[PDB]
Amino acid sequence: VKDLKASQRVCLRSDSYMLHKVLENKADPLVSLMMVEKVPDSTYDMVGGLT
Amino acid sequence: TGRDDTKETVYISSIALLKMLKHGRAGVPMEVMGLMLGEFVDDYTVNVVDVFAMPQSGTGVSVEAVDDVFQAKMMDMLKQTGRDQMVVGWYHSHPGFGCWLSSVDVNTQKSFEQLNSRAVAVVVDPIQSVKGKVVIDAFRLIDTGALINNLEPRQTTSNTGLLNKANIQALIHGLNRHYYSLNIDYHKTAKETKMLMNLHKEQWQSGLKMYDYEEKEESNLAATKSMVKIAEQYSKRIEEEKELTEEELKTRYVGRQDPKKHLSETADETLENNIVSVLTAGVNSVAIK
Amino acid sequence: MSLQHEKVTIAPLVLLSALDHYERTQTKENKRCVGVILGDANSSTIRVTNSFALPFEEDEKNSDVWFLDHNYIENMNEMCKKINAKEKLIGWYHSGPKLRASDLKINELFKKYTQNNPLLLIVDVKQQGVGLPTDAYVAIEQVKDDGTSTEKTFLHLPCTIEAEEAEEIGVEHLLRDVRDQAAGGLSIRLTNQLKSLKGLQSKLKDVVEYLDKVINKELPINHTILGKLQDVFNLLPNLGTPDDDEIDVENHDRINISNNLQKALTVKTNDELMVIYISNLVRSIIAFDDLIENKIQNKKIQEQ
Amino acid sequence: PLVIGQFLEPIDQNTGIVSSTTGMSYVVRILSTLDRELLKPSMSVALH
Repeated sequence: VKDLKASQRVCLRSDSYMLHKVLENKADPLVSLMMVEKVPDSTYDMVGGLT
Repeated sequence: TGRDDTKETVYISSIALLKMLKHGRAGVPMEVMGLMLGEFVDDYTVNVVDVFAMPQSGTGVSVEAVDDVFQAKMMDMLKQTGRDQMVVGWYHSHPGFGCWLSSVDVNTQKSFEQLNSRAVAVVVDPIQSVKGKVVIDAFRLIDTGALINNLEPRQTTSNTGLLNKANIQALIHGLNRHYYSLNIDYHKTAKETKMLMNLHKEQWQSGLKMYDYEEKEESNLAATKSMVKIAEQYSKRIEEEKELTEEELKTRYVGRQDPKKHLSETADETLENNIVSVLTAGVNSVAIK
Repeated sequence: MSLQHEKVTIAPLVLLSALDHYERTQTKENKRCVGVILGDANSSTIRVTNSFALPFEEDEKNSDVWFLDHNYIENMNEMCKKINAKEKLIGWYHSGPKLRASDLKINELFKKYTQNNPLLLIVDVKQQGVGLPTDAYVAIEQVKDDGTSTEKTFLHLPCTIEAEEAEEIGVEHLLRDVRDQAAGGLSIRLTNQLKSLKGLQSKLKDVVEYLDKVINKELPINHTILGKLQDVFNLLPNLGTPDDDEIDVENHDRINISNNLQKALTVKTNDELMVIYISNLVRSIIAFDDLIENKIQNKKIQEQ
Repeated sequence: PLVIGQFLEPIDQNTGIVSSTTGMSYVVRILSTLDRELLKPSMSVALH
């Protein structure tokens, strides 16, 4: 319970809802928003002219 | 004491399994019942040779929902054919939940226990069954004396002493409360094995028929073309391979569901079919004329 | 009655029940357990769902003597309507081992109880044929081939056997063999080609023999057999035709592709070799490094 | 039979998070030799 903290997602098992594993992944539309847009491959050199 | 309070390992035939299952599933959702006819010997063996179903009820299985006039009528037939055997327990299907027992079914259980000292209850849940064997267990009453004076686990001794769970959650709950479960076994004589299996008359026709050739030009054409797309990616995987970690190899060049494993698999499986096809074709032409 | 009946599928519950009944009435030595067959009919596919024994005797001295219980059928039909709604009398089984001409006479009486034409379903209790033991028949009437005598005789209906998905799971896993109803790898498919050809060989022999015994013994002529077997000769392939030449172009195409598939698998196993050859150099260096590194450790202990 | 969900996000790469039309939300195990590259975009999925 020390390896747990309040407002930490946690996975459960069967219909007992016994704790299984800890979820350190948190699925949100905030995230999907960034996921379409990816990490961009515009570089500084292309904006070269003004440094 | 006067007893050994031990549960049998239950031998269910070929003849009984299919009857139990067919009636449970056609009849589900709706709890249904019927008796089990068998032979008792030893104290560790109980045979479920045959079974017969007893009519539907929507009030579930009760002692006040069974048809005894029907049971009597069947036993009258059973005597005229000369197949009479003693009742060895009873079977029922729950309609949608795992093997466990409700209170109402303990009341039904209790009176078979009185009639025949040792008797079993085989419970078939045919819609959590998918191997014809899973979510089917036998159960048997535990006495109230057995819990308080520790004469419950005399059935863990003088048997295999193993219990194989199909539902971990469901069995364990009634394992102390109101039943002890012991594992189920299957049997047949060799006459039965051969019958159950069958030998097909179309097994010999499909051997000696070479399929249409339109579907074969397509087969070779499609397969050889598809292996070009993944042949190329097999090079890119192994550009480096001297890098550590197996997951790592698959993350750099996108070797997820590996192109080595897939491409090989495709090579073995079209190869198996083409050898068999040239075999069948050459057999038919040389054989027939 | 019924004019829809092409095939009878049989579940393996029915085949086993009949088998049990023979051995639980104590009727053996070519005596007869006869029972009623239960399930849906009045369909192209007849499906037999269940079966139960009927009281039955026979005396092989005179086969115009047998015992069939008239009380028992009614009582069983009433009970059987309750368990499933599928179940109604759609014939009677015979326990074989052959089709006796004594089986017509029984079938004649049996028509009255039934709501269709009764079926004569032979289930053999000792296993036979490269094909199934189980062969189905329906009573029909027709003119002979001598153009004289309209005789009620028995029309073979072919069989393949089927079971619902309810029953089938329990069949597949109870079985603890290779199975002739499923198959594994290439190795099992070589087996299948030998077995399938062996069935042809045996079956051809029966046809020749039948032709012999017609012209020797002088059993009566059948234009049903002789007529069907007339077709076989025109269907027959021959050699030296343009058609066989088209087979050979296809045989080159299929073996060539099997050559390229084989070459591919040479590069695959040539890969595994490499991985091991890399694995061998890394393992041999680190294995030895450890020993050297341990000598120094031991050396600290010795010194003081 | 299958029952149709909508695939949300991978939480691992062998275990995922889905939603159903059943009215619930689950954690499910992803079976092997199937594409893990087409679970990145949220798309309809089928659960047993």
